[PDB]
Amino acid sequence: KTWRRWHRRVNTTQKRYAICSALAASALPALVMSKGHRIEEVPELPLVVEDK
Amino acid sequence: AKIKARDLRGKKKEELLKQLDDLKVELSQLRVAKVTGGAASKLSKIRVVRKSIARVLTVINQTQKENLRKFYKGKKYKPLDLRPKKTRAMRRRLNKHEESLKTKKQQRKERLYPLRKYAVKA
Amino acid sequence: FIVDVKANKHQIKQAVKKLYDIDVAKVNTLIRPDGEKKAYVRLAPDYDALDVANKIGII
Amino acid sequence: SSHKTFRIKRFLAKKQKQNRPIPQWIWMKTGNKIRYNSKRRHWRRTKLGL
Amino acid sequence: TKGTSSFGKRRNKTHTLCRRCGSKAYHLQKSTCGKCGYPAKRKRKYNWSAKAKRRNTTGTGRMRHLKIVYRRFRHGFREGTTPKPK
Amino acid sequence: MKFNPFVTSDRSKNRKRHFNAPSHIRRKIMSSPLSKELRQKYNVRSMPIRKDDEVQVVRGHYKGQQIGKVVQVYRKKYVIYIERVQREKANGTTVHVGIHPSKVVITRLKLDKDRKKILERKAKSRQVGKEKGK
Amino acid sequence: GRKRPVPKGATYGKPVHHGVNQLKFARSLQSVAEERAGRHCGALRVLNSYWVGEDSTYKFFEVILIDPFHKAIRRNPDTQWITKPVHKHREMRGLTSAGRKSRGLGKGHKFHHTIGGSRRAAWRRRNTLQLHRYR
RNA sequence: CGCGACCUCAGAUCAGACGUGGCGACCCGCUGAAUUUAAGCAUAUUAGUCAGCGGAGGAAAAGAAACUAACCAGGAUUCCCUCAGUAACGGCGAGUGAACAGGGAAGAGCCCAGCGCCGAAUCCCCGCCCCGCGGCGGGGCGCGGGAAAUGUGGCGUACGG
RNA sequence: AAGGCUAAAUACCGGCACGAGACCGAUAGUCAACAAGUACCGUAAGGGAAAGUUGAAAAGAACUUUGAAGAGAGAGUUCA
RNA sequence: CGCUGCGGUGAGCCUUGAAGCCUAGGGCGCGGGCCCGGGUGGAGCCGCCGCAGGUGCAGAUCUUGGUGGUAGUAGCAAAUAUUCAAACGAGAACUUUGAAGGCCGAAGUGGAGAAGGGUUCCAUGUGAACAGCAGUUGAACAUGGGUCAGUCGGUCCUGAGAGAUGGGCGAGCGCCGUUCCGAAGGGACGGGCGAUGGCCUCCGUUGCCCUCAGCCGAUCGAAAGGGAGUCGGGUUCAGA
RNA sequence: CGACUCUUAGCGGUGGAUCACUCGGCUCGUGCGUCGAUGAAGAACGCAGCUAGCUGCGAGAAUUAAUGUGAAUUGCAGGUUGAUCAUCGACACUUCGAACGCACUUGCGGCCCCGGGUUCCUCCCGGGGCUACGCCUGUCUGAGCGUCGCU
Repeated sequence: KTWRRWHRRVNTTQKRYAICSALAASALPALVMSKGHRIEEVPELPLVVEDK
Repeated sequence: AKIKARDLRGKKKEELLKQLDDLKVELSQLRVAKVTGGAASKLSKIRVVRKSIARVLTVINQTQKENLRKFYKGKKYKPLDLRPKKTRAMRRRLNKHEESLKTKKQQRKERLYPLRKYAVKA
Repeated sequence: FIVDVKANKHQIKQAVKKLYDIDVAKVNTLIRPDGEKKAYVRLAPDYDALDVANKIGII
Repeated sequence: SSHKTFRIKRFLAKKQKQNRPIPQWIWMKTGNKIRYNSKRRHWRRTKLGL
Repeated sequence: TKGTSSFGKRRNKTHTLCRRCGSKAYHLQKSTCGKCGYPAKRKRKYNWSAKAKRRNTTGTGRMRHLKIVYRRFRHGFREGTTPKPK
Repeated sequence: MKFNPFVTSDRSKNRKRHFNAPSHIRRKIMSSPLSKELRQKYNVRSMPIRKDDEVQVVRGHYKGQQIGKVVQVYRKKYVIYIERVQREKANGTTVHVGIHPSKVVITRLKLDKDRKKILERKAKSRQVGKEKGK
Repeated sequence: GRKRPVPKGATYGKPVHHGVNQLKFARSLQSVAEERAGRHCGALRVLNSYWVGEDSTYKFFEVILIDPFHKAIRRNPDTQWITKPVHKHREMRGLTSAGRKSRGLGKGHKFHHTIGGSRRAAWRRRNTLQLHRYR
């Protein structure tokens, strides 16, 4: 049927939790390598470039 | 001669008919050639004749119609052929004038209380 | 002739009389099983149908 | 029946002109899948209704 | 005798071609089409047969005058105009 | 990526519109690139192929440096017949092998009044892309 | 009243439905009048009706019709609402004054079973699962 | 008797119009079951549902309170969230079951009859003139015809006038 | 109260025209991917199928040979 | 363990051959299963971390499709009956001709029609399929042909009946009813007036007035009932 | 060794599973939201050089005109001052069908006007236009021991 429960709702604080855990893992080079990203020559992992 | 409709519209009426039956005649004897085992070349011509008869008939009908709706231009009643045929539902709607009719009372409101153009400050 | 299925013996008589400039004695019509109407047109004795067939092409 | 009406006779005329095989040259067309006429009615097997 | 022998006496049609729906369901003695109710002004249609509805509705035929309305609609039913000549 | 919401990207819809395109649309799909010597002469990339156009086959079994004019554009089969591109049948008669226009480079065009006005337009709007961008 | 049109009584159901005689029509006899006058003159538009007399077997009503294609009606802004196509056969849909009363609509606690458009509008909204996306 | 009004009522291939039939997903008005559940079954339930009949529209219907309330009060209709599986109904069994307040979407209000004033100040149609004339309309001129005093139009409707 | 009108928010398994999919992939998905409401069945109301795929391109096997022929043996086409 | 799809990931695999299928090949796992080799095939596929489910068949007198054993078997036995020679032909128990012997035996196995069938009629050609053996034949197949009316029927009439309008009923589609609650005749004669056309002669045409009227139930209902009037000879491959 | 029977494998048949394809569905969403007495929906019959179905079309019949497009269509033939496609606003649109002169056999009318037929003299033939029901406004002709008025 079409009225199967397709969508799900997650607590807003749990959504915000996951984004904090996602960003915080983007600063660990061992976790980004393990994701397969070829980043062995990036100067610094939390890569920041000027607003230009 | 490839009969083109650009070439027919300038001609007078009763000479178009003189050209119409001329093609009617040629179509008949072409149909006779179809049963008497005629050449393949003539058999392919009856399609040219058939579509040429449709052309001259089309010009005749068109020029006759526009002479009519030019004769019924300023008249009140006109034949049902010349009245605009568009979805019977909207042949029944009120005119472009009737639906614009406002009562003397309703007109008096617009003159007295027109909707103003304003703006509120922050 | 294979006439149109709507025509009468009267219309058929005056048609051949006008298309081929000939006189007709009588016309017998039947409706073929396939649908079209066949008309046997007997010419008046003063016209020979054998030559009339040559003017219109059938022979 | 030998006594027919013009409605019936004209109807039987149509069902008779439809009973022919397909012309040979049509399966020389490009996008042609037709192999033969699948609506051939035989007067003894299928009885045309009526 | 109610079987094979009695099928021999079948030589009288009750129905014939209705001249409104074309189906062979025009009952002769009752003078009424059992498929469209021909002498009745209104067409015979029932909701208890959805399948018999869709066999005969507005999209099954030619729509020789309705498929033109669908085309004239997408221009506002313009009339009396012609494209500018060459 | 495409962002126009009214342009489909469905595989089945694009193939249906391709295999059922009317004749005047078949003409556009059957376009061919021009040779390098013609590409900077008219400043035009590609062009729909006409009945009498000199042609080189670039891909397939008949590729080579031979020039051959088109003899017919079989739009129903999405294919063109080039004069010398033919094969031997069984009974000794030759038959034109069909080549797809995309696998063909135009070496000389069949100019006429209608053809020239196309080339200039494809060149006029091409310059707009270089005068608006630069 | 209205007796159930079934042959010889035979209401082959449960005893709650065996009634044949003391059944009453849901619409007034005046609303039946407006319908019969509107069905006969299909070209006209029923406006209202009123009581003009009765006896033991008949009620007489006078229905007020309007011909929506008369220029006196067509060109008058006060009455040209009746000319719109949405008012075709007001009496068949129960929109006249006499017809509205049988629908049981109005403001207040007495007319709860027609909140919404009508009695069917209320029933739908009350017997419809609103299965939201997220429940 | 005659003649003429008027009122009722007829006949026209009278002049000009309009209605019918289709579709029917959605909508409005009727009509309206029984399987089923109750571990049987008759009230209930299924259900104002299916079938049946009529009528529409691009939406329909509803709608500017003979309302809700009992507050320090709200303020047309429709829709959503909630009220609430609640008050209530019910072999008080099985089961059935709203509303107000509150938060939103949207938001728009109006017209007659009557009561009275104005010399019927009103409307339709024919003929002529002008303007446009595939939504036959506007203006003018007609001791041209008709409708209308058994009531047309303007003012004016409960917020008062 | 017992007369009337009124947009918007709302509904839409039909129609016209589009877009999409954690859907089905020819016994599935619509009954119907195909000359499908077709063939066919029934007096009728109605009931109602099966059926997609050569190859890149017909280049669809010239010619020889046995046979009345269907069919074979060679030869040939093709990456096959 | 296995199936299908989705988000990630394997600088994964693949026209130097993917999926699928076959296998007396080599092995792994208690097992579900899996991995190699070989063959076939010709264009896509898989591992791992998560996600999702129309996810695993031996059965349901299961559903659809296919194929066996039975089995070269039961069977091709109702209505007396065939034989010789020839021709055509690749080919004859069966076709055709001739002869012989028989049957139907005028309540026919004959000659014609109605209903029904709908091209089966006729000719030429073919022998794939079909005609439960065969076929040189056919009602099969493929090409073409063929049905002629004042007088024969239909058409007209009414029958048992059916069925509109008026009217009545009905929520309503509609129904009842057929002379019943009806202003139900659009005709005719003559006269009078006006008018026209053809030698406006005389007649025809028309309008108006006058005069007269029983009509009586619209309409449908018979290819056997009612119903004016065609017969003889000849002619075609098939129509008289 | 045989024949027959059984098992396994190769090959070949029968059969059409599997796999891979997909101009089809299914579901959700968006915009619009338009039939007909000016004859609809539906039905029938016709229409192509060779054409049965499907598709398209209506005796102007696989279409005419117009505009856009700019050299094909194609199974085989034939034949740029615009082929072919698309669009579609002009024109046309057979017979049934609400279906409309009456009937449903396509059967019988009636009226008016033209042309043969006359030489309007009645016919006959052909052609054209009309001839349905309900209802509205108006017109005309009427009816009534209905209510009156005047002679």
